[PDB]
Amino acid sequence: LSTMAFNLNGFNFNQSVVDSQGRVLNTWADIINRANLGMEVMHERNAHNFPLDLA
Amino acid sequence: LTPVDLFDDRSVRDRGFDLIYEARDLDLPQNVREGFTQARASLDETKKRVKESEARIDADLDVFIQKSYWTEAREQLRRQVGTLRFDLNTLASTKEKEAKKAALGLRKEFIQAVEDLDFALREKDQASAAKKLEITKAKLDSVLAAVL
Amino acid sequence: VGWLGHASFKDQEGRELFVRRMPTFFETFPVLLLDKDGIVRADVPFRKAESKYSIEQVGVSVTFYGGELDGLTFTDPATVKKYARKAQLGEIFEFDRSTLQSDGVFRSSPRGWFTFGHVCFALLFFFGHIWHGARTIFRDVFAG
Amino acid sequence: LVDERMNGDGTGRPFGVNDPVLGWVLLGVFGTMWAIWFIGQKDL
Amino acid sequence: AYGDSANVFGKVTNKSGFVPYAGDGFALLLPAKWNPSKENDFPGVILRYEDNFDAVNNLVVIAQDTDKKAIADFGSQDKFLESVSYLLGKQAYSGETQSEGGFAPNRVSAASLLDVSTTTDKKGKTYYKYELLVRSADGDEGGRHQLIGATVGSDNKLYIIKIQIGDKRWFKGAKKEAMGAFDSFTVV
Amino acid sequence: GRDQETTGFAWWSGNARLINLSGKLLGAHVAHAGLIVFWAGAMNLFEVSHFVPEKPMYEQGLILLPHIATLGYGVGPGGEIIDTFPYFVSGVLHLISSAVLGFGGVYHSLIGPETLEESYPFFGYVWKDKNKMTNILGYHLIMLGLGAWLLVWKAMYFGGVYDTWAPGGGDVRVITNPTTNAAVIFGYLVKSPFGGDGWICSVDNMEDIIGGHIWIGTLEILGGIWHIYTTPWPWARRAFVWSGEAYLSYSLGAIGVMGFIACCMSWFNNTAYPSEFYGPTGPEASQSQAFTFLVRDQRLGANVASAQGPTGLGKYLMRSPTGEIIFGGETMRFWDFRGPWLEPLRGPNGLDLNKLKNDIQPWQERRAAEYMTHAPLGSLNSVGGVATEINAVNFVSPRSWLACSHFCLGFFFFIGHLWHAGRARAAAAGFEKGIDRFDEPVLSMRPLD
Amino acid sequence: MLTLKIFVYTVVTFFVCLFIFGFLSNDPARNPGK
Amino acid sequence: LTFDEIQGLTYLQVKGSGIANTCPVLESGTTNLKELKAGSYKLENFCIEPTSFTVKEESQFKGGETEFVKTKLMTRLTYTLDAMSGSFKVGSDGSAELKEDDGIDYAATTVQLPGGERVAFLFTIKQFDGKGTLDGIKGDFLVPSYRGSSFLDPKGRGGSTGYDNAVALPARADAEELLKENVKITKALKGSAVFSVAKVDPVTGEIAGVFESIQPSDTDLGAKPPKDIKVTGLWYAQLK
Amino acid sequence: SQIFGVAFSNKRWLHFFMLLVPVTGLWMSAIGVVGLALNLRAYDFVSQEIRAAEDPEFETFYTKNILLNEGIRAWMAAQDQPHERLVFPEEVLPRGNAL
Ligand code: CLA
Ligand code: CLA
Ligand SMILES: CC(C)=CCC/C(C)=C/CC/C(C)=C/CC/C(C)=C/CC/C(C)=C/CC/C(C)=C/CC/C(C)=C/CC/C(C)=C/CC/C(C)=C/CC1=CC(=O)C(C)=C(C)C1=O
Ligand SMILES: CCCCCCCCCCCCCCCC(=O)OC[C@H](COP(=O)(O)OC[C@@H](O)CO)OC(=O)CCCCCCCCCCCCCCC
Ligand SMILES: CC1=C(/C=C/C(C)=C/C=C/C(C)=C/C=C/C=C(C)/C=C/C=C(C)/C=C/C2=C(C)CCCC2(C)C)C(C)(C)CCC1
Ligand SMILES: CC1=C(/C=C/C(C)=C/C=C/C(C)=C/C=C/C=C(C)/C=C/C=C(C)/C=C/C2=C(C)CCCC2(C)C)C(C)(C)CCC1
Ligand SMILES: [Cl-]
Ligand SMILES: [Cl-]
Repeated sequence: LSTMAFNLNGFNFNQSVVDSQGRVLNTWADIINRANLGMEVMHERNAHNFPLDLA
Repeated sequence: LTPVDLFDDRSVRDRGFDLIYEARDLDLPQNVREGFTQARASLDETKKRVKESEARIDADLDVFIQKSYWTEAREQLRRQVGTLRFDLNTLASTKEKEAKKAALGLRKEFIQAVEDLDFALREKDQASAAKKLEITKAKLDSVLAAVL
Repeated sequence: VGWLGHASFKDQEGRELFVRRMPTFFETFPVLLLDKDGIVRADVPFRKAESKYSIEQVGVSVTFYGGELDGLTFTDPATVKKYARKAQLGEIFEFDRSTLQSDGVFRSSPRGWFTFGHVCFALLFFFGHIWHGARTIFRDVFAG
Repeated sequence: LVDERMNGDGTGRPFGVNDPVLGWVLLGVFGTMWAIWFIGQKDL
Repeated sequence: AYGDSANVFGKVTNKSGFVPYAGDGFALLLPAKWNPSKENDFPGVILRYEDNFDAVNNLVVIAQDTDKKAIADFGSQDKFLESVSYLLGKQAYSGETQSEGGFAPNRVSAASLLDVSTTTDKKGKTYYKYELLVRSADGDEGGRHQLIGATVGSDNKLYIIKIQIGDKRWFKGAKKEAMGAFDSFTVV
Repeated sequence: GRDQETTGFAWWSGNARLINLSGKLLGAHVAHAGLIVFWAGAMNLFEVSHFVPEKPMYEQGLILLPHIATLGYGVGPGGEIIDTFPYFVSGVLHLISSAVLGFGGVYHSLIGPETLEESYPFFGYVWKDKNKMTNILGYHLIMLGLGAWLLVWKAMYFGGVYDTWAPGGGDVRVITNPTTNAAVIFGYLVKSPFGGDGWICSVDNMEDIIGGHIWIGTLEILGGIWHIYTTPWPWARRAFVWSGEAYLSYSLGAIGVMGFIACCMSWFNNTAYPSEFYGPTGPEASQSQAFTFLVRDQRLGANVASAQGPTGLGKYLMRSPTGEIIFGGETMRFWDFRGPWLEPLRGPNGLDLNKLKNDIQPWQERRAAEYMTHAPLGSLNSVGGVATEINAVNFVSPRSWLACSHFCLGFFFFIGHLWHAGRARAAAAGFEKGIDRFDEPVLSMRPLD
Repeated sequence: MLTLKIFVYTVVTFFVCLFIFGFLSNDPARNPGK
Repeated sequence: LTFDEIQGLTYLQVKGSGIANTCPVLESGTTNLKELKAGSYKLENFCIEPTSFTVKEESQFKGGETEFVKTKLMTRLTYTLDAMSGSFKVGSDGSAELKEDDGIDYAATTVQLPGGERVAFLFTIKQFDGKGTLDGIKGDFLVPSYRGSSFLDPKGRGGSTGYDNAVALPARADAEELLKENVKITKALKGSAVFSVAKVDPVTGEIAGVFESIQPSDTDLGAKPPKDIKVTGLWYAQLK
Repeated sequence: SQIFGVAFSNKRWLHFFMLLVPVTGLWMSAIGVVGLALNLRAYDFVSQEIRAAEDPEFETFYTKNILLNEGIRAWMAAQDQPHERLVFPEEVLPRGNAL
């Protein structure tokens, strides 16, 4: 938790599996990412004036 | 139901609107992203910027020192004058052997003067800042004579 | 109280639009109107800064056949969106939530309650079988 | 202004002493305690 | 059960990052990661692709039968842009408001043209091209880049390609994909 | 070697069998130093080999080179890396030096005598011999003081450290007027650790840094002479445990705190850790983003001054609780951030919209844009990105690595302090092994309830 | 509200002093036996 | 602290002091205003520091007249309009026009009135067009919605971006709750402000005086009725 | 007894408690999962839901968590549930300011 407090997030394997031509083969990790996006776009509905949540 | 209004802002790109995007293009070399390569390539543009810094150091700054506006004076240094050191270096690089060496020497003597004046502003010493600024002006003029 | 009647949602083009019904797994489901082909042609956009399927721009009108609103046509964006939200919950019926002062939230049927209670009892009784059965098998050790 | 505040937040004041009393009380309390500890058990 | 040996110690199939696509009288190199989309946002949509994650990054190829045999026949590029403004979208919000910074009264969305061009293919047909950044009061994605290019095919049909990229992704590499596909777009 | 039957310590506690072996203990410590120097040299040469001049050091995941760069080596105006050979010299020097230390440790661990007191009395030492212990501390205290003065010398002589706040652009500057005012030098020590004060992490001027090292350097050397010519006083002897494990516990606790302070320094400080080499700080990245959009929108035609946001607290600019004008948005938390690229636009009262409206220099923009993209946010597999991001960028802020690593190191060493300190106190009492089984104190205590 | 600050500052100092001077009170000798 | 005195202090010296939330004082100059040359002048460095925030409120009695009541600010400072540029002119007579153009013309402020009631209001003089004499330059100013259309409520319902319906209660998603749902009215209101020039410094071209303005309070996007907020304070500007 | 105020005095009871706590907890959670199977869940408190709807300003961490759940469902249903074949136009998806 302390390391993640310094922005050291956990393993990120989003779009890690790619086919021959380059099409992205989604995985369980990608599905977890889909949920993470939902929580992110909702948290602090009016507390973000810029896209990146660097804070 | 209203159509989204459209505005012709093509002029923004002319006024360095892509500076941020270029600086954020990791594909570009770091020097290109920082604009270092561009400036080193544009000698006339660099020389112009140098003269702009000279004006700020000469026909300016003294005002704040007179009214003890230290914050503004110290911010007067750096800002546009921020690239002065890089600019003087590339102009001196244009010189060769002794010419370049002598020019670099003048650049160093001037850089030292600007730091002395800045420390005077830090100690908020108007008398020291005044005299120090005059010394800095002479130093810059000498470096300008060589680099230009 | 009664049935308002079938709600027919049609775009300005005249294409019949079908309101996607709310899946049971979803407590709240976004309102979407799709053509027979299955292509979303209209919806209530969460962001209206530059919508491309807004009920207004699509110009969707709801006409009720049969029921209380039989022959009633609605073009008011608000009115159409209101019926669209009901349509996604299935047939639109009139409800008196005053006599019982309903809270506006759905409840489970006796069917669901019976299943929940008996499944719970069953799972617990499993522990009962293991406990009493273990005592019978290890009566000598449990003896005391 | 509309109200009155210490205006000490964000200022790096030693031990948050924005008034001489604060500084004096801290040293006084410690001195009394030291005297008690030394008198009860001599240090050296 | 084709006995294809695994590509152990083999060579990558495609690393270009773009997969060549061919349509009805139009051809372009779609971004490899982008997946097919099934949403007809506008009338005459022929090809519709979207990024694997952010749907804001999408590409639409609209083909409309037009009597004019030249994109110039439509008029000045500015005039044509006005006629194709529908792509930018429409503000459904109608509430009167003046608490939106950087936006005119009662306006919650603003599109800014930042570039216009008329490229020509080897065949010779010209291509009315426009680059615009649409901003919203919510400021989602820090703005949506809009690359719009149009031309009339030999089939006397107007072909329009509109690529949208969220500013966030735009300055994070997505621009390279968008530019590649936009330049790849060719109408016969 | 040694066996548990003769020491009572198992293999998992073998190094504890060297507590009374001064000679062997020397070899162990000397050898460990060889390992430290080895990594310093090996990793440095590895970084130099894996370094590329087309990218900033932070993008190349380099941690050692930034340190040498800050010392003002192979760097130029704007932090641009002129040459890397100086870095190569450092790696070579450390690597060869590690060999010498390694040989000494091996010798003092094999051929060298297990004890020294019997032969070399000066080196010979016995825990509890406070006089000797204090003398040993003195010698090392003087060494550290000399090291700090070496840095001070490099600052005012033999070139200068890189100054990110240098006038007319950031570059190496020879400190000529180091702060010696005690109030300023010790002010940081009494500063609150909370926001704004930032305790000693607030140091933003190299003059104070060099001046502070001047103070610590002298005090340490003087303290060493004091401990060399003084013995612990009665109060100290009656309030401290005199044993090797106790002495180690004291060092473990101290070094643990130092680790936590270093983590915060790397995460907040931008002066001692130039953002040019170490990358932008968390607050710096946030402020950079606000500046990037503020500039872009203003050019498009937006009045950032009167731009009310959705909450009505200002979309681009607002007022700090104190009153200073600050960037709007969630970055309000980082309103106390100070960077060489934003200071020029600031004034007595927060930011100066005048500078923001006109006088904004291109570099002030380019730098902010680069920092915004290279924010400290990252993943363990080094997939650069705020979060919920695709695997496209391969970058993790070096600041994040140092902050996370040293924090964890500090935590463990603090736990080590608790373990060694408690065991040392119990050992002195005599109940470290356990209860007597015949003199159980509880059995003699009141029956309580 | 300075009175509140003065009070808190004194209260804190007092307790902190008890802790420091208390451990200075030959705490190591508090061992049950030796 | 005069303007020059503030300029002398560094940002760090000012940081934490709170002086940044205070308008400069025209200690120099003359109380007389006649010296003020007649003409148009840039109203640069125009600052408005609210001395007090009073809210009109009916008297204790149920029919008690609604008088302004004293209140306690809950938002640490952050309420002083500053860095505002505009156009100010003066005729040979008392004729004086004060027109605000841009700058930090707005400042959200949440104050608690007696009885533990927090009344939030956006202190602002946006689009002020005062046209009275040198003193009492009466004028009207815009009062934009405290919250923007994008602003989402706890339920998520909002103007440009929002559910618009009570998604929580599906059966009651659309009903009398209309006042709170699908309303989110962000229409701007108007307020009256009066400015008076106490002193004029002709040599330094600086003017300072008192300001008085009564503006509506937050309407919660139409959810609640607005409340009159009488804000009185001092104003400083440099005519250059 | 002095540090925590209470302490076990029977080794048997201590170990019996060590095995009872974990087993009891797992069985409790199992009953909860049984309810979720039938969708009988404690999703939200109607009392606060009604208050939040009638009083827009009223807000609690409970209401905030409700909004998060709304995003998770809308921003994963398309893929997590491919059988539903749900194509949500980006405009219909719930997104907060910026982000
Ligand atoms: C920094 C790591 C480190 C260091 C410096 C030491 C050092 C030492 N340990 Mg030790 N130990 C360690 C880690 C370490 N240990 C760990 C992790 C464990 C747990 C497994 C142990 C468990 C342990 C036990 C149980 C014992 C020691 C003992 C000793 C001492 C003598 C070793 C011995 O008797 O035979 C020496 C060992 C060898 C000769 C085998 C090879 C070792 C050589 C010296 C290493 C050289 C490698 C390097 C490449 C050589 C460079 C040459 C140069 C020209 C380049 C010695 C001072 C012994 C002791 O003195 O107890 C009182 C003892 O009994 N250790
Ligand atoms: C310079 C610091 C230092 C020193 C000199 C010592 C010295 C000693 N410790 Mg110790 N310790 C320390 C720090 C230190 N410790 C810290 C920070 C912690 C907290 C984690 C501990 C926790 C600890 C425990 C719990 C114990 C000791 C014990 C001992 C004694 C037995 C030595 C031994 O185990 O034999 C040989 C050496 C080993 C067996 C070590 C094996 C190698 C380890 C286990 C592998 C770890 C690799 C690690 C994951 C790499 C990453 C490290 C870092 C980046 C996180 C010995 C005198 C033992 C004792 O009885 O005390 C008297 C014991 O029980 N220590
Ligand atoms: C204004 C106010 C008051 C505000 C507060 C509001 C607030 C925070 C409200 C929350 C209230 C609250 C507590 C809510 C939690 C509700 C909840 C989750 C209930 C669960 C109930 C339940 C039956 C759960 C099933 C699982 C279960 C059985 C768990 C039991 C957990 C449990 C009690 C474990 C032990 C906890 C504990 C502290 C143990 C101490 C043991 C002990 C005394 C050690 C001493 C000891 C140890 C030895 O080894 C030896 C040898 C000896 C000799 C010895 O003695
Ligand atoms: C600094 C001190 C910190 C204080 C924390 C509070 C202490 C809690 C003590 C209450 C124990 C209650 C049982 C008494 C009955 C009792 O004395 O127990 C009896 C038992 C003693 O063992 P015996 O030998 O009596 O065993 C015989 C048994 O089989 C029954 O006869 O002690 C324990 O079980 C210790 C475990 C207590 C677990 C502590 C509870 C932890 C949380 C409690 C709930 C928290 C709610 C918070 C809400 C705000
Ligand atoms: C005692 C003991 C131990 C161990 C210890 C140790 C740790 C030792 C070490 C020691 C050491 C510490 C060693 C090291 C060595 C090193 C060296 C000897 C180096 C060399 C170098 C060289 C030879 C060169 C190189 C180069 C250069 C620099 C330049 C470039 C190139 C190159 C890289 C090639 C143990 C644990 C087992 C336990 C038991 C006992
Ligand atoms: C370089 C520099 C500087 C300076 C710094 C310094 C000056 C530092 C020091 C610091 C310090 C100053 C340290 C010390 C520490 C010590 C301590 C903190 C103490 C402790 C104590 C103890 C640990 C004890 C305890 C106890 C008691 C009393 C009771 C009984 C028991 C016992 C004894 C245990 C500056 C700032 C400019 C910044 C830049 C750089
Ligand atoms: Cl939230
Ligand atoms: Cl933000």
